[PDB]
Amino acid sequence: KRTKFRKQFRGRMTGDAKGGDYVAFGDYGLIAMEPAWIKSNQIEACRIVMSRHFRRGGKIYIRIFPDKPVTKKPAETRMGKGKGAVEYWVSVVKPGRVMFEVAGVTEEQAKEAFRLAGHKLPIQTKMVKREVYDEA
Amino acid sequence: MISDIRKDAEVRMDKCVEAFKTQISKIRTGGGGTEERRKDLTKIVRGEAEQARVAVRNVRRDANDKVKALLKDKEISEDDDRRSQDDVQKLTDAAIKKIEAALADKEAELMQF
RNA sequence: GAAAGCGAGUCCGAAUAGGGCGGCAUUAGUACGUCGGGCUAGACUCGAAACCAGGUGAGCUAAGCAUGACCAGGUUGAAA
RNA sequence: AACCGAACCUGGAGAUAGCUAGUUCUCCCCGAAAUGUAUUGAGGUACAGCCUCGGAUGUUGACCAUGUCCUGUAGAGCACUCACAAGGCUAAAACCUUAUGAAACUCCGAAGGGGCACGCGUUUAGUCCGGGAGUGAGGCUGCGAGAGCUAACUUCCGUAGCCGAGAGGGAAACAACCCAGACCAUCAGCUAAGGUCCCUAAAUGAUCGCUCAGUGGUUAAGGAUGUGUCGUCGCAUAGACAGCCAGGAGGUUGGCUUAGAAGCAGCCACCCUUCAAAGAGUGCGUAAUAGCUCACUGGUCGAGUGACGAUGCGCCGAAAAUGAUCGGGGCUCAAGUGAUCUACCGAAGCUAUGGAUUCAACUCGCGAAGCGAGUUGUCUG
RNA sequence: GCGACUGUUUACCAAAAUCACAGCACUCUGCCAACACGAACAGUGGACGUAUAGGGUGUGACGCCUGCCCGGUGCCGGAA
RNA sequence: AUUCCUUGUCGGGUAAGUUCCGACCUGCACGAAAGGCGUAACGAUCUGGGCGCUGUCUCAACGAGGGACUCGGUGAAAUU
RNA sequence: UCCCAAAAUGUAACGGAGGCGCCCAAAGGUCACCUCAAGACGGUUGGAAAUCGUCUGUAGAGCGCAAAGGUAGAAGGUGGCUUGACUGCGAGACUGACACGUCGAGCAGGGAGGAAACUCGGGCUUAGUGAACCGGUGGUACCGUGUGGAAGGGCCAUCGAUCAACGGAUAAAAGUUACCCCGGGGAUAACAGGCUGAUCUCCCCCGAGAGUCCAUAUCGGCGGGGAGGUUUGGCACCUCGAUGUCGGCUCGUCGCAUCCUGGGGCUGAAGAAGGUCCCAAGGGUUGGGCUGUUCGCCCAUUAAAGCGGCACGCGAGCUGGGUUCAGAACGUCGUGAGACAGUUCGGUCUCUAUCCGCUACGGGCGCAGGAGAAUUGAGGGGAGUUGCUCCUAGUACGAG
RNA sequence: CCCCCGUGCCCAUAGCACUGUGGAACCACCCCACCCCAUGCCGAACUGGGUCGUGAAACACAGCAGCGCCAAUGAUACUCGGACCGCAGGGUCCCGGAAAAGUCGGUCAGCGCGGGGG
Repeated sequence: KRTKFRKQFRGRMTGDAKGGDYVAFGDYGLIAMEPAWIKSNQIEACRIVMSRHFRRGGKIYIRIFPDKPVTKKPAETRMGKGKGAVEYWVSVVKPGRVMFEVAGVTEEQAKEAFRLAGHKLPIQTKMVKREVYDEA
Repeated sequence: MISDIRKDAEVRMDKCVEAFKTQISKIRTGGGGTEERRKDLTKIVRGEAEQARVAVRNVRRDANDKVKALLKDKEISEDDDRRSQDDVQKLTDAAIKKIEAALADKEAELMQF
């Protein structure tokens, strides 16, 4: 959710995906379609959503931890030194990676699980399945 | 530096509001309203709101001088004077906004019966 | 070369390393003129607010002074 | 003595004026800069950069190749560094498995780029000395980054093109964009962009389909089996889940916890029987049951149906202030659009006949300056 | 509310809570006074005054009043 | 009028008062001879209320006279 | 010093992090020599660390201070001698626009350390810095204004500047102007416009949950997708040889996200009085007190008493209450002059319309004889609000 | 033909690590050490003077693909350049260039001078 110790500011750029993994620690997954800025205020927001639907047996391996600290608009005149790096944190998500994934639940408790938590997503996403092998 | 006064201002402020908001509940004996005996009781409530307004103004006319006479000792330039004002206003106006809102519910009970 | 001064050589320095110049593709040119330009003067032309010097008047309004002028009527009612 | 924070008149100079405005005859040639550095400098100026003139030089320039060297944007990636995803495991750091991020990480790492000698298709600049300059914030646009809601016809670097000082055609109108850089003359021809129903020229041309919104004429999350095309799950002498009538069986017999929660408020778990057949329950309604249905069965109709997954097109989402509109008219008997071809149209581009100007060399004449002549290029606007 | 009062002013945007005042106060000056005008040990104004007189400052009917702080500043005084 | 913070908070007059008069006191930043507080009379002073009257107004209407309009006479301007 | 880049060089931003204005009588010179961090097993006035020892060990440690490069044959850790932490010089290069700046083979003079080849002209390198002028102090006996000295001058050396706004005016310099003046600017602000739209306003998606039961009657966490541009604002592009600024009064008018009416759906809608959402701008939307207000509170009403545009519509229409000229006062800041999105009393805003547009009214010509006069309607404007009451009723309705 | 000793190039397709073969010749241990010379303390190192024994140990050759190390066909990232797309984030088409990693595989070396031995 939040970092422990980092620098001042960072950068921003849209690059290709380096992790063409579909299945990770589970069965189903969640892959985006178009680049978007995932704010840290969304991971925890959808977290409780996938918790109220899962009754005894709901584990999620979130690996989309935000690591792109940005600035925030003042409230008067943006002329002078830098800005305040105290607001929120995002992370570039290139279409081809996984942001959500579970294991144990049934099909009906999966097709709807990832369906509910997706309206707040700037872009559209989809689900995956087996037939995914890369390395040992 | 504003991130330091902001806390000292909100803490002390909310500390009082949260206090009076609980003291007003000690005034309500039970139901409130026994033949004409409704407006006379409101008099006690007026004191709670009156003391509240001042309490919210004190911090404003106390924490301000702590910075105004501080930025004059060659430490902080201008452009911060008005910045500090809009900082205490969001606390003063918000406080009064909660007071009037609270009294609106309390009065609806003291007159309910 | 700072200079003494020495010289088709002279300074750095008691060294033979370089800078300046000579020889080498070698002008040495000078004076008058016209034309580009530079400098100094108004110096492309027009324009200050202001600065200084001398002088103009209080027949302006500000006041002093000398000497004169003026204040219908009615009311009130002090001391003594 | 009618604009007194210092009168008025005359002189000191037409004070200074780094700021403003204006600067007068023609043609031909070249052709800038808004960059860097320093500045009580930041609209100012110096030096260089860039321009021109001329004197020396006279291929060293210029792109294109080849070999040779240096970087370590893009990417990547883990065993370095800072953070980081799940379990192990240990008394948590570490170590392991799986999985990561990164302007300021890097053992990897290209494109392209840069220095060099070398030459050809090339080609015709390059430089040195010296005269005279102006410019010394620059603007947009794609690309590559900072700022900044990766908000501004925002700002600040890099880079290319245009503008700036370049018209002409195109994008209705329009420095920026697209096609192109205008020596002169031609009621002459071929094109580029872009178009070819009518307002202007040029197929209301062809073929295959997509459309039916009048889309084409500022948007999206998200919705609708709207239509076109691709691919996966169960069946017709199982004569199909969906349409029409019937059954839509029981038992068993505790929860936490209520006046109740003994199918459907939340937290468990969810066997059996009779059978052609009946649920480890996808709803509604009640205080719990009743009652309307799901799966499964009989019959007669039953050469077809039901669930999504991908794209081409489109509908909803769509709310503005002087009257409306794609430039307009209109356009589906498409003048909309994906692909296919051809013809034409259409710049001052290329071309034709004539001519003038700038630079070079080649036949000239005269004793010379010089003139005029033909040839190539130019005529950069 | 402001000021006590009558009185004055910003001739051509402000007459007032301005200023002015009567009244109170601190101080200065006895000399050819302090003080001021003056190129001038010239002249004159302070005054043909002379200290409850004269300049300066501030304050301002009248009434109850006029606190604590001289470190710093300035003011007088001291003084090996 | 000094009190930024709302109209601060009760009170007074009003149908209803971000004003005004009494008070409270939290005086952001009262106050003693840049004087405090108070004061009868005076002020073309400022502030609030009441009485009276009223075209200030609800709405104006009508009348008048001076232009304006028409013809003869004289005939300007800023601007451009 | 990195980072920021269009990848050699270079390069902006009040762009992202960090250091210098030294230090070292010797971490310097020369020559010898020493295998670091860190873990692990086992021992000590030790039970975190170190220390001793032994394994491991692409060195993961170190290098005085900043980062980076460099990273072991060592610059890294010790010792002896030593003090070139040198004079006279620089072939040829790096870099700069200029002036600086950096690196350097080889020469000489004389020295230092190894045995020797050799290395040695400060320090692992990059910051630890400053022109020029003016003057201090040692060496040198170039000038020295008649000759001879001397004064003073010149050259070597070196010292002095916290010139720190550091390429650096004087030896030496703070404020204020609402008394303000001149030259200029929309290459720079306030009004307005514009671009924009974070903020504002509002619409839509998801369903946490409230709502007895139930997610959507109503309300909708958390999070999201757009819209409009009336708000704070950002940028500041026409406009500073002048786009008059708030508000009101006057005149209006246009949009819808419709306050009232008008028709509809859903309701958790019996009626009744509502809610809500949909459609729908014809027309309408009061009077006062306070306020300078827009805005808001209150009074008395109403069908209701809408939101916003129009240069926050309207000053060549008015007002001038508000604020941004002068005087004056108060608090407060200022030593002073003076000062304040602090309050306060005062305070001249400009008879004569050209053109467009506009309300009226005429003069011409045309409308194919010249007249009188009666009409069609293309088109165009105006108007269009609403309550109460009674009749059906005290009926459907509902326990009332 | 072999092998040992030095010293080079090469600078992990030569390194570590399991184990072995080797000491006659060479090689190291070991022995001793008043003094040359020498250890912050020790002659472990440095070093002077020198057997046998030994060759677990340092070395030297050799086998084994545990791990290191190198590592290409295809293919994707990026992409000069050429031509476009979406409001934008950002994205594609054509001609070449075109690497990380990971897949196959390949190894624990190869080339000299010199002096000493059968």
